Amino acid sequence: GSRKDRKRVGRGPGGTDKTAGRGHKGQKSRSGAGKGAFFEGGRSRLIARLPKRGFNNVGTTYEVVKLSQLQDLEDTTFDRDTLEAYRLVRRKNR
Amino acid sequence: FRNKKQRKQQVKLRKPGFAVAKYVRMSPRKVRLVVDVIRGKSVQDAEDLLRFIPRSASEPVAKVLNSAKANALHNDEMLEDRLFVKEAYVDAGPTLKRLIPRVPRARGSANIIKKRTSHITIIVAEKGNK
Amino acid sequence: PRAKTGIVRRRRHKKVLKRAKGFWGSRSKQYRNAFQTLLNAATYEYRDRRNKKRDFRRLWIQRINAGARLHGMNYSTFINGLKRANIDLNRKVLADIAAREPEAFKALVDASRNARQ
Amino acid sequence: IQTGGKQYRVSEGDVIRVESLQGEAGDKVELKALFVGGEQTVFGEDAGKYTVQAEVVEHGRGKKIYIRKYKSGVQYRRRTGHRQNFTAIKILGI
Amino acid sequence: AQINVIGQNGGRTIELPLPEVNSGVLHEVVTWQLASRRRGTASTRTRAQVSKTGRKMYGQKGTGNARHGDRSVPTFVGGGVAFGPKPRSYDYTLPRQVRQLGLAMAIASRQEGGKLVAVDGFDIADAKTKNFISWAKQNGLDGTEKVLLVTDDENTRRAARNVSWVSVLPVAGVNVYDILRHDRLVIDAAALEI
RNA sequence: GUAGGGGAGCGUUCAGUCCGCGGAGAAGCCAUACCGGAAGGAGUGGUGGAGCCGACUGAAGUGCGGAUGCCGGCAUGAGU
RNA sequence: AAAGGUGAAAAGAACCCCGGGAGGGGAGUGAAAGAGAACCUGAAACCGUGGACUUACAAGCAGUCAUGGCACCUUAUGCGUGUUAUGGCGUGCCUAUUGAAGCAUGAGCCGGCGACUUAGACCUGACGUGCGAGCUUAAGUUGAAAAACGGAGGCGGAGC
Ligand SMILES: [Mg+2]
Ligand SMILES: [Mg+2]
Ligand SMILES: [Mg+2]
Ligand SMILES: [Mg+2]
Ligand SMILES: [Mg+2]
Ligand SMILES: [Mg+2]
Repeated sequence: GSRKDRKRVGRGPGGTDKTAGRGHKGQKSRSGAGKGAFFEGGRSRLIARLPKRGFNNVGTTYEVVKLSQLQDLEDTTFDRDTLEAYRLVRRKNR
Repeated sequence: FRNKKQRKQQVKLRKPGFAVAKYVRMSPRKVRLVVDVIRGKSVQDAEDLLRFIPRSASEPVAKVLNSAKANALHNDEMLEDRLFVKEAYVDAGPTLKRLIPRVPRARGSANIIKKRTSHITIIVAEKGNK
Repeated sequence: PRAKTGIVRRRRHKKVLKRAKGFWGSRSKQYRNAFQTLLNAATYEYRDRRNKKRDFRRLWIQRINAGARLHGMNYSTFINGLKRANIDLNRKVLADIAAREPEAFKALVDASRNARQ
Repeated sequence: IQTGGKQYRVSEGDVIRVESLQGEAGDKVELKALFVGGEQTVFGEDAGKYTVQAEVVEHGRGKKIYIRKYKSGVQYRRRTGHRQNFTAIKILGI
Repeated sequence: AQINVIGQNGGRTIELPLPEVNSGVLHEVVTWQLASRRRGTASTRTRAQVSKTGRKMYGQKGTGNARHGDRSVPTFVGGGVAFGPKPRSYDYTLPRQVRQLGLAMAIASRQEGGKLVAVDGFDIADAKTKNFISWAKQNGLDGTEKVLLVTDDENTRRAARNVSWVSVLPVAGVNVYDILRHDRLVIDAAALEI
């Protein structure tokens, strides 16, 4: 019966209402209220001034199959490329 | 008694000595001044002071003082030699409005009030103590 | 869905208003002024509540030393001699004892005299 | 009465802050302070020679008071209710 | 281990969910369901933009005692609303295992009390609605309870029409709400059963 | 104890479920000396003339004294 | 631009009375006229009328405390409610501030409107549920008092 149906005990908390609070006038006091410009990255603070170039490629990437998986358990099912689908090595793309 | 529904149909609820002039274009504050001397006196006397009192407001108060005595005598079967003003009073009313003026802040300060009635009334009754 | 402020503000304000009685003029009539009066009213209420005990302290003393001075002691002397007898933790409200009961306070004065010299 | 009785009250039901042990007239006794009775008034330490008795009448809860606090400009307004419990002792004793 | 109306026995199949009858999961599920059915339609001209007003007003200085830009702002009367309802969705994907676990746990939540399975829905004889009242009465259903009938056989369910006794959820269209909401579940057709 | 963080909660609308109430009178409105740790909630009385509490869960256009804030009504100056 | 409401039904008030009228008072209809056409409720500001206790040597943020006087007894003869006389104490609220009773800001008064949201297969944390070395689907398809199907893809799974 849905009447008797209860909550998850701690799934939902109520939200945050800033109307009232009586001594809530939120955020800061001055200075950087009202803005949509906050933005935690940016130009010259230790991001630029940082001396890297390197060279970007990121080519062929192989799927890692551990020996530790293959030996020990299962059957030695004679893998090939076939069984890998069902052996929980299924990813592909590479 | 019974219940309220029944109390409503068991009694018609009359108004002895009561009559009221609604919506007279006049100022309540003003009419008050006339009406004050009338109050609590011999209804005849009341008609006389009302005869000789120089405010124009006095006139529709006079027209009413009678109409209430009128009701008092005919409707309530009262006795006019025992008659007197028990009470009278002035309650304001629906301050008069025309179509215009309508404009923000342009030559805009003026009256166009033409204040409300005061409503008059005067309940009349019989002397008691004599 | 939309929930207007209807029937809420009004009950609230009437609750506020109702505390106001002998409140003079707009204090008892207009809301904001009333509620506002009830802030300073808060201050005086609580603070002078803690105070009233200081006030009665004062009164009783003011009486006891009076009876004392009447009989030849004073509060300093009378309470000194009283305490000087481990006898009287009498202390509290002893005033009325001095006010209503003459011979009793005469006996307490004489006794407190013994406990001095 | 600092807390707990003293002195002289002839045959009077009165009030006192909570009496510990509950009872409907579970008997409560008190050693003395002063007495004007018998028309002979003798002070303390002769009142250890006397004890009044009292029967407990009822366990009550006093008249409600509100606790309101305010400090200006800082916000800070406070509202809390309070009732300070009691018991009523009927006085007849030696 | 539950008994059919006409013919054999079964229901010794289907171990019922563990732990037994968890109401939390039930809650998550139904809430998910009513949120699924929830149809967002919102009339708000929230934006100062959406209601109609020409936008330049009187003057920024020297008029005295106001300072307004437009007649369409939220702090005016008649303007837009600050943060009003728009046509959202709130339809999401509940993890499937919890759907399964849900209605399973529902059927199970009927194991602490009355539930019913059936075969032979031929006892209706067309529909006539009366023969359904007969079937119910002789099956113990006086319609003093609320009943969710789940069956195929269009004729058999078409027999039951009322909001009083029963409600009809065909061809295993089973809905955790729809069962948990009704008083008795009558599972009838043993198809999605067993 | 100020900005700020944390915890418990009160109230209003809609929604599902449960219990229900109403022409021998619903909501709202008005008075009140009771209850509750507070937001608050009851009792009886008076108006009213159709509807509406309570419990459980869910969703918010959800709580005003201020913004020379918005609309409306009504005061002051003054019988000037 | 503002904009709405008699009554179930016009049965919408003959007739009488004061009056040029407006307006009211009877009568009658009606459950109700405590619905009468300035026609649902009818709050608050604001204007009056009557009553109670009060006030014409008193310096005042309008209160708070304490005692007395007078009046009232439907949560209600006291644990009181209303008013008041005297005593004691007592620098509006808000913002803005090193600092506000401030001769600093705001605001005539009451009502109603009125401000920390919403969106994305975004990111990162707390708690909660389901499965768990695995976990999920997206578009869509099919049913649609109902939800199922859909492995394209995403995340773990190896680092440098
Ligand atoms: Mg600020
Ligand atoms: Mg700053
Ligand atoms: Mg503020
Ligand atoms: Mg002048
Ligand atoms: Mg002049
Ligand atoms: Mg009306």
